[PDB]
Amino acid sequence: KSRLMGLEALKSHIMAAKAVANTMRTSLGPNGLDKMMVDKDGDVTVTNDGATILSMMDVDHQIAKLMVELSKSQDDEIGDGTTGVVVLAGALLEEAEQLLDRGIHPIRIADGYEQAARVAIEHLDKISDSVLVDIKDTEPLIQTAKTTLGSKVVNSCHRQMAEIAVNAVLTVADMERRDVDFELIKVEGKVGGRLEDTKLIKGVIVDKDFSHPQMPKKVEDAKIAILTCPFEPPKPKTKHKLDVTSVEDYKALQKYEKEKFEEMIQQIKETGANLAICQWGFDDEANHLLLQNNLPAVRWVGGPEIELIAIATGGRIVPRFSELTAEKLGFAGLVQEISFGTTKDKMLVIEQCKNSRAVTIFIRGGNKMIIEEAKRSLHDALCVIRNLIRDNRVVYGGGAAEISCALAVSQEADKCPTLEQYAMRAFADALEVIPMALSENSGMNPIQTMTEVRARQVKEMNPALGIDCLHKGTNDMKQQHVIETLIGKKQQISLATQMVRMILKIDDIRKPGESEE
Amino acid sequence: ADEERAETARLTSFIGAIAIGDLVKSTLGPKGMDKILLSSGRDASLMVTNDGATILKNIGVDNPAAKVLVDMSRVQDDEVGDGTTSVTVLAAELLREAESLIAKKIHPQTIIAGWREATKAAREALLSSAVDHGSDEVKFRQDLMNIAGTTLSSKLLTHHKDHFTKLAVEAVLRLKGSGNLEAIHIIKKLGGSLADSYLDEGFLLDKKIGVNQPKRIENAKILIANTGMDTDKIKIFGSRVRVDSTAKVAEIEHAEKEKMKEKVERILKHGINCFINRQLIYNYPEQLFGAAGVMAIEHADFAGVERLALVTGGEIASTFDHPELVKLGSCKLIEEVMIGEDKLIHFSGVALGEACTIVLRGATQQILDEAERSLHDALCVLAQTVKDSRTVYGGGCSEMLMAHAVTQLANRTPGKEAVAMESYAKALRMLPTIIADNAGYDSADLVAQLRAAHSEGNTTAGLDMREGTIGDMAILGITESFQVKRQVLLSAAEAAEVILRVDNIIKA
Amino acid sequence: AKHFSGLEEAVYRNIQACKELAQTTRTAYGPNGMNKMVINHLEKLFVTNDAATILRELEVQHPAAKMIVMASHMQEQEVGDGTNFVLVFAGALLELAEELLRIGLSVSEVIEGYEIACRKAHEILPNLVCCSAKNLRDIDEVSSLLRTSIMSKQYGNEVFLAKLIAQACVSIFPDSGHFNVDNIRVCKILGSGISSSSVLHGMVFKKETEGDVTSVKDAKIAVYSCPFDGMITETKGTVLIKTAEELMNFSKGEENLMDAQVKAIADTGANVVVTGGKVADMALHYANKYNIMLVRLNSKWDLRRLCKTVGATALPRLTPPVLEEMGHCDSVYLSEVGDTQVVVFKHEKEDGAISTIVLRGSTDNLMDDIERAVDDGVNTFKVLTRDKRLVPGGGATEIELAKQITSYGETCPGLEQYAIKKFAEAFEAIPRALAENSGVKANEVISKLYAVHQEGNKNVGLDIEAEVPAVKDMLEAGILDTYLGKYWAIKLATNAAVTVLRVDQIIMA
Amino acid sequence: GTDSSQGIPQLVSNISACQVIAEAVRTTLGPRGMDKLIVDGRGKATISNDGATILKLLDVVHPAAKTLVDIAKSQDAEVGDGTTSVTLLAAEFLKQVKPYVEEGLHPQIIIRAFRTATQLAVNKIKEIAVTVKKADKVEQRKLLEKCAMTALSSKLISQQKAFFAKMVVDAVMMLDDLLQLKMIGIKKVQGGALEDSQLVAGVAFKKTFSYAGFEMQPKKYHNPKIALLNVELELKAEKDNAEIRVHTVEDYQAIVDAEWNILYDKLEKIHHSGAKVVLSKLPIGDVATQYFADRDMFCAGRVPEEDLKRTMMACGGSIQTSVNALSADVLGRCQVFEETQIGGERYNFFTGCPKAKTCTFILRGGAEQFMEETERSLHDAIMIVRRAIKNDSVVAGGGAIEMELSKYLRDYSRTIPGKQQLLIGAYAKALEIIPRQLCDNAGFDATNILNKLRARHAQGGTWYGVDINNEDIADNFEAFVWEPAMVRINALTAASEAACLIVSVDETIKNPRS
Repeated sequence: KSRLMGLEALKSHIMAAKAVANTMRTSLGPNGLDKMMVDKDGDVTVTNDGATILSMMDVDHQIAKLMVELSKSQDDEIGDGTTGVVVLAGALLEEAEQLLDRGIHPIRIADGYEQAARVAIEHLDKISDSVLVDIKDTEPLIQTAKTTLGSKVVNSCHRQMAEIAVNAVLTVADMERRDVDFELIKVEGKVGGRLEDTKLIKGVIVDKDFSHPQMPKKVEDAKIAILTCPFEPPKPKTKHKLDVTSVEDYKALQKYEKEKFEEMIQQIKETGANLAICQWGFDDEANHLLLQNNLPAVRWVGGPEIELIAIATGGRIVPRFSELTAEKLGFAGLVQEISFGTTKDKMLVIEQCKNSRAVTIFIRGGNKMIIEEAKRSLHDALCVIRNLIRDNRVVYGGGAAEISCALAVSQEADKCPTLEQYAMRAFADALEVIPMALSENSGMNPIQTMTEVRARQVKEMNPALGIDCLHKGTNDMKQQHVIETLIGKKQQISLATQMVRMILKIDDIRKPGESEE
Repeated sequence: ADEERAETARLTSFIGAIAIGDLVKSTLGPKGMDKILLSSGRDASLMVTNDGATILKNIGVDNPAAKVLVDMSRVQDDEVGDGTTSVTVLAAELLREAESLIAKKIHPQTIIAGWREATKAAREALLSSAVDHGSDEVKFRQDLMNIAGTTLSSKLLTHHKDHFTKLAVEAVLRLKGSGNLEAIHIIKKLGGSLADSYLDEGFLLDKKIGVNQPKRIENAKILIANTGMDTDKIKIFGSRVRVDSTAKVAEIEHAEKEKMKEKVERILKHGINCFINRQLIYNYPEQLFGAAGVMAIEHADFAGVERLALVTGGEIASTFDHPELVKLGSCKLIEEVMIGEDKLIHFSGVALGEACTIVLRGATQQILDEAERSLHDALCVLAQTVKDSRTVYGGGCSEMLMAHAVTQLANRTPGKEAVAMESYAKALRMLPTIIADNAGYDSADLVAQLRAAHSEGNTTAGLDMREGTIGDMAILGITESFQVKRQVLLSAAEAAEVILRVDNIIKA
Repeated sequence: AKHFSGLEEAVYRNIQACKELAQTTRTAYGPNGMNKMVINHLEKLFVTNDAATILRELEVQHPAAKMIVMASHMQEQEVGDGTNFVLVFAGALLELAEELLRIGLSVSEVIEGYEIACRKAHEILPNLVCCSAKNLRDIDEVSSLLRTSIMSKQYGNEVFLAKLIAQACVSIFPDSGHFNVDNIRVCKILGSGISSSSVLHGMVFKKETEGDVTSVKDAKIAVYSCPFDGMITETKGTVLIKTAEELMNFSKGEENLMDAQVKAIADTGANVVVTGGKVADMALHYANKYNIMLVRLNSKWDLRRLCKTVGATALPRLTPPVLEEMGHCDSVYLSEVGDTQVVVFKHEKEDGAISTIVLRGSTDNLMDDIERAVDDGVNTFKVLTRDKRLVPGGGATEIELAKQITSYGETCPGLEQYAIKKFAEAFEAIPRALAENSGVKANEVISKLYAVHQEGNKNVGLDIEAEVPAVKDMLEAGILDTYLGKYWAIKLATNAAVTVLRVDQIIMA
Repeated sequence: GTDSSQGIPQLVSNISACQVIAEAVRTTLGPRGMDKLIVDGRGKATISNDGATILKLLDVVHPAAKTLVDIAKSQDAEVGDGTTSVTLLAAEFLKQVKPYVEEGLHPQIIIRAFRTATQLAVNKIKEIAVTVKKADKVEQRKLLEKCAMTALSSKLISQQKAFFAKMVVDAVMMLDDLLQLKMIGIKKVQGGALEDSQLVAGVAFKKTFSYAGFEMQPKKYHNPKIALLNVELELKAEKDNAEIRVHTVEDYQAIVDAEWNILYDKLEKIHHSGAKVVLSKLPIGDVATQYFADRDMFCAGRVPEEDLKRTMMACGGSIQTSVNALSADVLGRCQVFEETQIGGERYNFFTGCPKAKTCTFILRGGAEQFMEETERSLHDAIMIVRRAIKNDSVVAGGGAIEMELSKYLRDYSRTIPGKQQLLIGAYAKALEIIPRQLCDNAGFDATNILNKLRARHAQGGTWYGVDINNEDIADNFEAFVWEPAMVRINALTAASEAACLIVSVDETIKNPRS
């Protein structure tokens, strides 16, 4: 194989770094123009989302490696911020060429990017120190879910989504805990609904319902019998499923399998519950018996969901039918089979007003692209919202923060006479590329457009108002309500600024060429 | 992954719908030209296609941008009807419009609202010359009739047009508040009739009577059966395998002939002379069922008695085991109607009721296929003509009016995007242009004059590009429900601005 | 090709083939040698000094040189220093004919020149024996010759491998008035130092010592290449994990299936088992029960070395072994051979003839370079026992012979006049080799070695003294070869030369 | 056949090839010293601050290239540090000797001057050898905190050093009875109070798996009985798969339940065997983990095996290959089993352990790209902090000694030579390449600095040497930049050897041919 060093590597790193910053820059923000992306499979994905673009790209290099990696630490915690962290890393790398071309060693600038990465996140700190409680922040949660639902263009009237993300974060992730819960938030949805068909389910919706509507739709508080046990074909994991191969076998199994389920569905109710959640469902034969034995219960519960309805409800674990006991049961504040407004989306909810250990946002949509349109949008909302419901620290987005940063950055950059005097100043120059590439997408000349904000910063020297991010012509950060959590913007940088510098410290690469990923 | 940057992406955005649009813009518009599908990737074939999808889907759509419209234009056709050829050309028009504005170095975003807002005010100007024709039922008749004949047009239909413009409106004038595809029962076969079709009293069914069965059934009370017998009747004992060797292989066929006989026990219990079921029986079975003396009709159609039960006032049900799980159907006759050489067992309980059977007799399926869609398309445009009885002047006259207004608008309306609105307005008059030379006529004057001419208020007077002449859109009958035209405006305007805003395409 | 025409085999091939084989020696001969890395079909770096060692792994196409490599192996077994000398000597001998080829002297003519002169030279070699020394016992005195013979063949510790192989060669024997092929074998073992190497007379199995220790005094072995998984005549057992229940029966059966083995081992008799193959889990635990020593999982190296030293022979099967298949050693014991704890036998008069010098270092090539040395310490000591004659260290005898064979050319006159002059020249590439490893011209060496004009001691070897070429007395330096060494190294280098010097074009269909 | 080449064309190719690959190693070492991410094959990418690892990983096809691996790999085993320098050095002679072989003049002796001055090299540095332990403080451990602070700031953390420097000394004093690089081993925690290392002499565990019993299975023991399990259990346990039937007549609900209880048993085989904390390296079934939660015997599924090995070393346990506990020795014990989320995910802390021999830091990094070089800084200290213990005798770091060592030999380049002042100067030239490699790979001119240093050495001095932050003139001793004296000696011999070794070989034989 081969070892490429210095300028070779220098042209190995920024090269693969430069192009993917470009696909996202015309994808950048709400005006970022979406990208249809098609697999070898005949697939089609219209993506302005970098992480989705990165999920769409298997493209090959340590950069393309780190890129698919870098955004998705921003996309879960903070959500929105996925796009800027990469494109700006390229812009930083875009600079380091000319800046090493000035004869400043890549590690001579390297600290200067991070050194001046301080002022930006430090300047972000200055923007809005506000932190609001759930019931107060819920408007800023949806006011940010104005923006953080905005980029996917599923936002207004989706204040449903915006509000269901308010409680979904609060329900499981506390405000004081500030340990991220996207794991105990259950992201859920189904095709055939509608974007405006939207709900936050507090407990667990199990997809299948009671074996009949001829038995009540409603199981009361708790009494959920947690069951791994066949009332339909078991398909056990220890042996293999086979069915009856003989004529006398359909005779006896029909007669045998009925009276046991008669006994067992009674034995469930003997052990007791108004709901038996079975990993292995009721058959249609066992359905009429759940009717005949006069018990409500769920037929099908997921193999994992038998843990879910156990944990997510806090319901005390009943492993199986043989472990059935009265004191151990799955729990509910109530149990319903809920039509969501489109009977196509129909679930049996085990709902938690007692303890929700998995809170379920249930989105709906005409199809899957539309619910995912909502969900990743709801995600980034739910993300920033959770960030904000932890600490409501916000910042006016669209770069007017960075336009205010870059000036203060490059100034405070010059203060250290060390060669990063200049190098940190060039760092600030990169802070201006995202609203730039946004102003491109906005239909505006970013050059003049930023200088409007520059002038506005010359006016303000912090973002309050700003330029367009959505394309309107009312140029505001505050009144347009272009606002991001103050956290993730700093996290964008922290993710954006070092990877460059980290790639700066690693130019020594054994490769025949870039494509090794 | 293959990264497609904007240079070819916008270009590929343009080529996809244009390269198919040119094919359908022949078919679409008035008729000076069509698509003759010359078919070989799959075969040796020669085909004549006015259908967009038959042009679209048969040919390779593999362009990711062509994927959009071939997917999106079909739905528009699958929704309101005749949207394949429409959403394709009209966005392909915009692709040309974008291309210049692209080549003019203009933000696609700047082009978005420029078209997208222009889409509205055109749909608004579309709503202007949209003229409600619901006045009387005779108006609503001839509205639907003009509209039914509107979608059927620019397509090859032999005897279809004049009969369904009766039927489609007949299906409308019975349901009153919608049209009936739930009622019209399309029955296709080889009758030797060219396109010739008719409203079928009751519903005919295709079987040869023979063996011992007398062919005609009189005073027939049908016993509705949702479950018949295939060959062996299915129940507890219904299956056996005795085969230990090659003799039994020939001897197992003989064992199941017994199972045909026990089927008689079930039907002889019900007692009704006429037993009509879903599942067919064969001629050697006909020996056992016909010698039983009761008349057991095989393959009696669900939608057929669904016709009856609606019109006869009775109940067609599901899950038939014993006679009363479905309310007994009442027909006047179970008869054999002989059409040419055909022998068709024909159930007549009612005539031309609010559920009709429609017998489509043709020697070719493709025409019967494209006849169904244009019928499937018209009734939808007729069912929305039940809702919106505005029939907006078609044949490009709508394009003109919208092109004139939006141009007038772009003049004042933006300070910049007057680029795209007129560009939008330009794409409007496009569809008119391609077909006038197809009559030999000069579109330029037309789109210049007759637009401004009828956008100065001749709006009824409009484009006959079959004759290449200026004629009245209402009197020529060239016009259609305000929805479908706006509906074919909705997707195509949306279809273009998607790949327009697409500046990169990943390819795995 | 190995097939040729066009006089290459005569006036080209030989002089090409020689310096290829040679010009290791030129940097590999003298008071030291500069190692030369060899890679095999197995990829690894093998440093070489002895001529026959670098040529052993070198695979030659040369129809010419295939004669000469054997002569080195001949020379090697014989003496062991001078195999280097042999290649570089014939390096001078043959090429001088090219002049006589340009001068036009025929084939046998100049060959008769070197021949009657190497007859003349072999006559003078006993005359040029300078003093002598030996002890059938003493390490130190014998070490010096064994030092100086491996000098060419070792750049490493000269005195330390001098003392070991002197010890080894001597003290494996009751006399060492007799000396044989393997009187010394080696367990190459790393750790500690390379000068931690120790002479332990006996058969070392650097392999595991297993089974319960039963005998110490009884080292008698029934030697087996037969693995003991239960391999024995009636049932040949293996280790089969195929099913669990069959493994349960193995542990049961193996205890007994191993029973009749170490039985039949100690039946025909031994308390120490050499197993060249595996020994199973319950097989060894039964040897723990049977009270016999199983030295297990041995190499073919530790298998053969024993099979060589005890005269016994490994059994691939298990039949009762005969005494031809069962050797006895002085004592079996656990002791560290250069600080390595395994089973090290004792061999003197039971079966014997194995000293173990543990070859050591941080790698195997250090054990291969000290392998270079002691092999000659083995060989030269036999010569030393065969003749205790000492002759000026390589190159200090040459300057003698050259003067003698010079005027012998003018006793010759007739075409061998010059060929003997050339044979007088055939001597002197050896100090040139020595000085060329030192990098300095022998042209200064030659004149100084001719300065006094006797040549009984004076030479320029491999030193930092030679860095400016400086007469030293290899005689007095302790560098004294053996007469046979000085006789053999001239003989075959003259023998293999003249026979390859009459070769003609290859005939091939 | 067999291919071979003797003479200079081999030796030139020898010296050329040895210069080629050791190049890649040159640029790598330092705080600003470049890190080498090497991609072997395809999905395999490896970063190293040490060459010996990548020397093994990089392709060495030559006797010249292969001999570079082990020599720094020797230094890799010696101090655990200094690979790249030894790789940098052994081939440094080759370009320095390059004129000497390109003048054609190499008496095979010329190798000996390498060892010769290497003597004086391994002398002076052990002559200037100075104990840090005995003199510094009394405890000697706040020196270790000085060595911590310096060797925590040697890679990333100048700010986090002092907080970790007590913790480093904590583990170093704890870990030094038997020292093993993993037995201080840091367990990452992210989302708590960041930039904080928390040392536990017991061991925190990454992986524990429970659901339905996630938080309702007991997570606390004031002594765990720990079955260290490589075992795998599933939805249900052993049943006969061959000639078995479900759905038969009477066996439909019997065999499913029979599968259940045997699983309960094999799951209980752990429980009643005296296992409180069940650490199972392999999957546990969904309802099987529920049974762990049902039996109140804590389950950790898919435990890191090192956590099982950190267990046996801290907890006095050992890995059990079977569900039923083999003994109480293989049963792990602690006097605390606590499961505490730092950042919000479950960790198994084995603390209060009977042996407690494996120390565990609980470390919180600031961000993604930032966090690791901290954790590397932690392990860097404990190495050379303990190495400040290991060898008491210590020399100023940052190439401080090699500076005058250039003079000292270029003194002998003046002093002795009949000739070899070339050799002596070529040798002395190899000394300061590293601080030149260091300061310049940062981007600050070392030559100026190095010359000024030696200019400052000229008046008088030894320990004058580069502090590497702004990589400039300083006294590394005074700057508290240290590696022990022998560490240089450790590099002095090995690298100066490989020069001797490859050059005495002008002839390389390869038997496979090619």
